[PDB]
Amino acid sequence: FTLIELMIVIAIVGILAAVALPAYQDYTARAQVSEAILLAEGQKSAVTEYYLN
Amino acid sequence: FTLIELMIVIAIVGILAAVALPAYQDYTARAQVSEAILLAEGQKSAVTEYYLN
Repeated sequence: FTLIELMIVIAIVGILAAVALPAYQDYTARAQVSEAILLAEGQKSAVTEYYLN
Repeated sequence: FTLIELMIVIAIVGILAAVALPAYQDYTARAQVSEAILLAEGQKSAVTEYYLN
């Protein structure tokens, strides 16, 4: 008879999270890799010097 | 969503080393030659004397 505004809007936020799930999941991974890269670098110094010397 | 400050600054130090690479590599060579020159000299004495005598 009535109450569908609460039911649909709770189910659009539910599906909104499902659509926002893979975006945050590669943005996220892509973020965790960007650090492996920062940890890898800064060690270029040692390696560069060792090679040139 | 976020983490690009760590990713770019690890990648600017990486490219900074690549730009600082040829500068240290001729400054370096130019330094190793400046010695071949010092080792060559100081032997001028012997040679000069031998010639004048």
